[PDB]
Amino acid sequence: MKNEILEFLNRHNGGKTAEIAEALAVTDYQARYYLLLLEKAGMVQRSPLRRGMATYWFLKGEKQAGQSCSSTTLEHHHHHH
Repeated sequence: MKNEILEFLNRHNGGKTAEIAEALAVTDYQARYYLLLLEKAGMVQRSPLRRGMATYWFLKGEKQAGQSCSSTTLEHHHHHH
């Protein structure tokens, strides 16, 4: 169930793959394979954990981190207007 993995990362944030599996206690093997498939869509992200042994996977940071209101109110509505 990928929904449990994404919803889980929402409440928390930052956990190795086998660690994320422990949180859901689901199929750690299938859990990790999910973060990868989802990461390809851009709904989740992962970190090259260079200090441990299981990388890291967590929701795509959060939201409003790119389309914040579409940033369509920072160029003056038509100069002079």
